[PDB]
Amino acid sequence: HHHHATNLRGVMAALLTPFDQQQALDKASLRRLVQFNIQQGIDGLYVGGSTGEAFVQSLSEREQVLEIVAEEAKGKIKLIAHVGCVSTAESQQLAASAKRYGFDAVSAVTPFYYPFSFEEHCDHYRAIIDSADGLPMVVANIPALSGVKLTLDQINTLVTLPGVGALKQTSGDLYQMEQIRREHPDLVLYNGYDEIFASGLLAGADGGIGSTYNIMGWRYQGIVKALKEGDIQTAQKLQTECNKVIDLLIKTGVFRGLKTVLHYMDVVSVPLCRKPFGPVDEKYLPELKALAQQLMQE
Amino acid sequence: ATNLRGVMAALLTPFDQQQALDKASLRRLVQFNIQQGIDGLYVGGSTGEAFVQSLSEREQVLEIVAEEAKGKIKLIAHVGCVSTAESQQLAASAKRYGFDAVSAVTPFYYPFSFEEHCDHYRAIIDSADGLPMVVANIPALSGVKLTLDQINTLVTLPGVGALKQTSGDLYQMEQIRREHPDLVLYNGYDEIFASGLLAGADGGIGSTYNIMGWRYQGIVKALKEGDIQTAQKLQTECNKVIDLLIKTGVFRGLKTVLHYMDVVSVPLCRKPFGPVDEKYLPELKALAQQLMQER
Amino acid sequence: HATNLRGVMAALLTPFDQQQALDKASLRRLVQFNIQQGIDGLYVGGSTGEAFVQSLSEREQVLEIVAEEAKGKIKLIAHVGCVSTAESQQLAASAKRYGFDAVSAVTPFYYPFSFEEHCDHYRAIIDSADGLPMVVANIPALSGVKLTLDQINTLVTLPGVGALKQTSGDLYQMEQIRREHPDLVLYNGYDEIFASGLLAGADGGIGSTYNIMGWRYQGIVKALKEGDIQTAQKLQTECNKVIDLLIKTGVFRGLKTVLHYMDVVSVPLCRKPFGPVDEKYLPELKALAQQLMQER
Amino acid sequence: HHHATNLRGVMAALLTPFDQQQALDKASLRRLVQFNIQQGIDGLYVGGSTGEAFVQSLSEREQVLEIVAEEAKGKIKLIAHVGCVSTAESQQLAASAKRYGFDAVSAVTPFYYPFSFEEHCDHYRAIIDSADGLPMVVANIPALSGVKLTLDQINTLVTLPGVGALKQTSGDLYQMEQIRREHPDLVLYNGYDEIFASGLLAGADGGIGSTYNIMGWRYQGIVKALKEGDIQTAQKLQTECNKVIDLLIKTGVFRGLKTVLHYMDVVSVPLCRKPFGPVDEKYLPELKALAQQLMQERG
Ligand SMILES: CC(=O)N[C@H](C=O)[C@@H](O)[C@H](O)[C@H](O)CO
Repeated sequence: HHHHATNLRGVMAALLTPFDQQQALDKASLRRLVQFNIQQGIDGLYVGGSTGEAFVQSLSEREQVLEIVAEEAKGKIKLIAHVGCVSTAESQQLAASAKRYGFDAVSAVTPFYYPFSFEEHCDHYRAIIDSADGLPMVVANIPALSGVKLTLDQINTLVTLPGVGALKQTSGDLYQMEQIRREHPDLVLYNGYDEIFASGLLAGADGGIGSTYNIMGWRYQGIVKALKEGDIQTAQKLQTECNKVIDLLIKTGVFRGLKTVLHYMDVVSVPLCRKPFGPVDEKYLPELKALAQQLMQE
Repeated sequence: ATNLRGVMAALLTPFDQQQALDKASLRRLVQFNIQQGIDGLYVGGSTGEAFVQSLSEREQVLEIVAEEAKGKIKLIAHVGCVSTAESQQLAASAKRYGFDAVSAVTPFYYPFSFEEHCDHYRAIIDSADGLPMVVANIPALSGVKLTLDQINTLVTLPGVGALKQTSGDLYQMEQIRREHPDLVLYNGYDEIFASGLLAGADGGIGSTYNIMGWRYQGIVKALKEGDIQTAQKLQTECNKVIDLLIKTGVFRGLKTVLHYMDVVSVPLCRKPFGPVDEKYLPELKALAQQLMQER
Repeated sequence: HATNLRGVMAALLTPFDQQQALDKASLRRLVQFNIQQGIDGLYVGGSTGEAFVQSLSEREQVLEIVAEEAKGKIKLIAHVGCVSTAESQQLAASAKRYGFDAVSAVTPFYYPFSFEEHCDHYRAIIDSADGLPMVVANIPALSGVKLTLDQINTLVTLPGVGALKQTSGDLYQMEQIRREHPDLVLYNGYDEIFASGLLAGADGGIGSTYNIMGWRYQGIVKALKEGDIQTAQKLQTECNKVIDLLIKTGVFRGLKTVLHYMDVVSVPLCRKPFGPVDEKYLPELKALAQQLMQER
Repeated sequence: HHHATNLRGVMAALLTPFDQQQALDKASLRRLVQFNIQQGIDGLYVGGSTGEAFVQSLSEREQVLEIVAEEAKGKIKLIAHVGCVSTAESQQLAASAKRYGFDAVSAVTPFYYPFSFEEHCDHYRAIIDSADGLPMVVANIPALSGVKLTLDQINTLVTLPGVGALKQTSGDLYQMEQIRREHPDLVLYNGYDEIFASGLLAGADGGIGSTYNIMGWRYQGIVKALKEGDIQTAQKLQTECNKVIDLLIKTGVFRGLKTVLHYMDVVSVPLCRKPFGPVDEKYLPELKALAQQLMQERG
């Protein structure tokens, strides 16, 4: 039974990490972006994730973000720390830091690059969980970036590791999504792919964690509500609108396209991702500007 | 191709004990499908085992289904072969037997360029002589890895009137619907039917519809009426069944269920497919019984 | 004692005509052309031979004709493989009637089959060939089937399997297979690695390009046996120079066009849905033919 | 590529040994370095995937670069693998190795996030800048990184200013030959040990590898075999190398090699960093034997 992490369910923005033209942490843009999310009406933030550019950061720089975010939002919203690295030891330290700063849960993407066994994946989550010292874990499953494809049985076994009470399921397999839900009726189950949120909710996901929620996170809230109320037509209406914007972001690069729109909304000073992520192309700037305006009026 | 919209059963081809066509079980299976209230039949598809059948065999199934159901339901003829000329031969015959549409899976095995693929479909469309084309995108089988730009061009070929989308990618499903608002769009994976309609499918084609096409019609109804709980419940019960069938092999597992339901005389597929494993038989009867209660 | 199937064996092309019917006259030529090249034998009606865009009957008339032109002069393997066991079984007995030396089959495709189902498919075709050695044909790029080494080891140990056509690029596996089966007849399937495939432990080859330059591939076998490495590397690199162009052209229609300017194949068409050769490639394929004729 | 000919040869992928608490076992690193020079290795590839880079901080990687300079400068060629995901991090590692006097720097194509090809080019370019004269060895490792380069993409990367070499860890020997035929003077390392001979036949003029840490001499033995034109010997060695690689694949390659390195008492603790677990129990018999076999035939 997963009633232990039931408080973690809902729509949660995957926190982008702001930087300057020196490629340093921009801490005033982080604060600005957190508060911006809080006032959109988000249920929480997922910090230092892929969307967070965690794998172009030092542990120190991840800790500094963790610390600021908690200072800004602890007790206002649910806060989840993505602590995952390839190394178990690196992931434990981050997991220790998140605890110190008063996060509500820790999370880790399956460790990547080297092909570790399933046994070696489970020991890893147990290690972080223990270092989390009371914080429940969100298993992050994002096969398209990690190259770790997990089966149902494997997943099943991970989300019943003691101390686990949630799954970031960034997978387009909406059959697997239903099986997870049918099998784990209590489990907090984060639809992971913004562009399928509605369908994912329908298949048994009870919220999400996504990149695009930083710039229109109320639209996703509307989807949850519209389907709890039997208004499929508005849920569809909202998903379509979300996906015209995801279409744009895909063309421009997702995280830096998001950053750019946050720049025009007066939230982020410098809309750059860390190298080797290049700059957005100037030809999308008119469409990212127009989008910044559409979304502020809404 | 407006009136092609709906829940269409991907018809299984029955075989006798010596692995020839079973004409009797077949006719039984078609009527059994009409009973359940299906909107139409996709004849001689992947589920149909067309790729372990001769052209004349595929034509024999085709003529016989039209005879059982023409007028009563919509009938789509999967005429797809690796060869353009073979494919054309089945298109010409669907025409003759009075079929409503033809369909075709992307030619497989040999890498064919997108240009050649496009040409494949224009030939078959001309040989189908006014019968609208159903494009079948079934990458898990064919290995053809089609994009949106590619799909967009296929579905907007003159003659093309519908897409069978056997893809799990419900972003692309929503994407296709938005570019082509008039397109007949068939969710192809039973096991996401509800989620697929939600993303923009307007009907479906499926193998498991042969044994519970009413549950799919129930998911179209419940969604239509804002009835969210019921659809999810109805999708869930389908997935408990597909769970099993995946353990048993979808095609022969369906066939057995229909064996226990009095429609199919011998529940075998064509070699290289093997028998259903005997440990599973009880649950397939259990499921036969339970589904026979239901309707 | 199937060790007499060892050799360089051209994956025969199946000529069609203007209207896509078989071109039996150009086919008989191509058989006799191949016999001139000093080829050890022919692999008939494989993937190179556009098997799967032909009817069983067309495939049967090709096999017959080859057996008319070549039986007892070279070796002859008949590719009889289909998705259907029963249809593959029609083709093997037919291959047995025409006096072929061997049958072959690619892993049945399109539908996934369990590995148990594959062995039975092989087991059954073997019964229908009635004593002809079976060449199991592993071609992942086209078939989509992904055999493991234990699964390959199991397949070559089935009663009646004499050989393996290993169209993989994985030459760790090529070596592993040799090590498990020192007397296995092991054909290299990718022509663009032939020499390196021999070094890993193939003892011959099967390939589409042997149709136009098989003697180079016999040049390579000799070279290696001579211990001459520069020659073996030059020949391989020369084959890869041609293969580079055949992939720009599309290899099968490329080969038919080289043979068409070698005035051997009457019309250079593969069956639809394949298209003809991009018009703007003709000068190269022309020169390469002139080139290759001057060479032989 | 002329400018880098001196980098041709058989280079061991240096492992990074750790003590019972997973720290840099500094004395063991020093021993392995000398063991490789005492094998007759042409050079050392340091801080790579076999070197367990991505379970280490920049600090620890710099320490290993630092120590290996001490042991190996002026004795054998030294290549530092400086690659990270973040460019700025790789650039730090690249200046370090220039400061320590390495002969060349190397980076595997940045991974996890899917970067466009321009973004890969710029990254080598900016890592090159920091290496300030040191040649760049581009490292193509699809199995691990998940980055699949087309032939033209490889051709563009190996002719970026300052690139002299390519670690081609890919069993596609057609491509190997195309790479050779397209750049006759490029230093082309065969990355997959299980196909060294065939790799060297297709156009590779050397190698970088993990198993070389326990049997380099066989791989050099293969080079000579093929220079002489004795395919019989080339084949025999390649076969023996693959019998061991067969075993290491079963055990875990990097942990396998660290375990044989224990039984030559070259390495103190044979562990890899978590989430690499320990080698299984049933495999310790074969590896001991293997160590003893490898010492006995060494002399
Ligand atoms: C066509 C194919 O998949 N394989 C052929 C037979 O093995 C090869 O010989 C290729 O035709 C040739 O090597 C080009 O890749």
